[PDB]
Amino acid sequence: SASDITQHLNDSGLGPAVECLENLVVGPVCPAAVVAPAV
Amino acid sequence: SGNPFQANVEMKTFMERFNLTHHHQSGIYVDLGQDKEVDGTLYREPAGLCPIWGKHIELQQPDRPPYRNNFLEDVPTEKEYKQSGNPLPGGFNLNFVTPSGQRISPFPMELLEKNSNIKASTDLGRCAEFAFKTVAMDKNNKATKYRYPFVYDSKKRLCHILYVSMQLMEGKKYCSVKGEPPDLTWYCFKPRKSVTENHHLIYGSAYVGENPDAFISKCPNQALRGYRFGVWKKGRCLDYTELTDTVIERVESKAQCWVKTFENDGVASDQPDQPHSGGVGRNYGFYYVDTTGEGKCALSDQVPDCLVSDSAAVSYTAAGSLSEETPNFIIPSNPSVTPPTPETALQCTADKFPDSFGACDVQACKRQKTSCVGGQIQSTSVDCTADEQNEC
Ligand SMILES: *[C@@H]1O[C@H](CO)[C@@H](O)[C@H](O)[C@H]1NC(C)=O
Ligand SMILES: *[C@H]1O[C@H](CO)[C@H](O)[C@H](O)[C@H]1NC(C)=O
Repeated sequence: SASDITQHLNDSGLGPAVECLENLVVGPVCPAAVVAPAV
Repeated sequence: SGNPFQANVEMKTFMERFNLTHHHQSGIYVDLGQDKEVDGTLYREPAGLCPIWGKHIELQQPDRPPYRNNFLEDVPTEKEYKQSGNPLPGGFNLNFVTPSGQRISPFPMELLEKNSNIKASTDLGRCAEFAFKTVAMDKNNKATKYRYPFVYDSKKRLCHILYVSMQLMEGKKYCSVKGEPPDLTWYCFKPRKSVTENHHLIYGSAYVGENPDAFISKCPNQALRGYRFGVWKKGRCLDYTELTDTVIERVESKAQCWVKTFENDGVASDQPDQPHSGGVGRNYGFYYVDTTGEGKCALSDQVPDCLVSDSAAVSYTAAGSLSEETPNFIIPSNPSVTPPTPETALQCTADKFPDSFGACDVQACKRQKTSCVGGQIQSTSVDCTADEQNEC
């Protein structure tokens, strides 16, 4: 009933918790402050 | 057979742009066509190859500060979330920055249109390419193949990368509407197209940026004026209103029909179970005026392979814009690589293009009439010969 909600979130496209993105134009980018983990 | 809209290569090429199953190949209302592994876990990923004109995510946050109900707002920090309380504030926009503090999103088009790493011929293509050239890093700081969707704001000329790839969330079990119930983290939200608002926003997966010039010729970016989508059967073009599975709805305006082609319940959607529509769905439609003068919207999942001429009609797809006109932010500067316009593709001259009649379709007692009017191909259905009417 809480795992189901999680599964629903994953099924709805909830993404991975990542610290860094790599962009070819501007290089690596990171959040300056901790992002809300639920996002 | 003898479908004039398949008569030659150019014509086929023109008509093929309307096959969203072939070119887009993913959900449209909700696009989650691919699966990618990050840190040992599988995640769903938007994968559609065509940009979706006018698509935005409507949010249902409370109508009080600090909530803005705008999915292009930055994703919230934990601090902001703690400060607001439930539900999550902010939006879907990626808020990451370079070590020097430069935003990756939103990103101005001026910085893309003269850059080395960007080879797309149009602004939208440049935004898409910018998105395609952005990937998630894993725990070991290795590049994955997980990419984020984008929104191009063509009025502000700003390219947005969305950190949130979700597109629909509903049900009191999962999310709140205007803060009710207050125990839930997530606000509810859904994809929308509006009769008046946000026509300038173009939603896409990163993968329209994989070949950033393709969409110009392979996607149905604009509405088609003066024609009804149709399917070629028994020697003539049947517009959707002649097909039994077609959904016909009343509308006050053509914009409502355009919205309906995207928002009706049969549109290609990957929303849950992890369905892959592959672009199949009730994606096609047109506005038309009935015999009494009232506006109607015909909706179908049949990929169009012919057209019926009707000057007051307008044909839409879930992917395309409301407007019939091609905007400059998808026109390449080099004239030699622009695709044929609908006027060009459907052109004819009366002295080289003969009026023709097809054989009688006895089941409907109608036959194809194909001709040239105003330098454009007219395709209609008319009565069979008096002789033929006996067989009906
Ligand atoms: C549309 O594309 C799909 C996938 O390529 C194909 O199976 C289908 O026959 C096409 N429909 C047309 C061209 O009407
Ligand atoms: C495409 O449009 C350009 C102008 O933007 C030129 O008119 C060119 O001749 C067109 N080519 C096609 C294929 O119609």
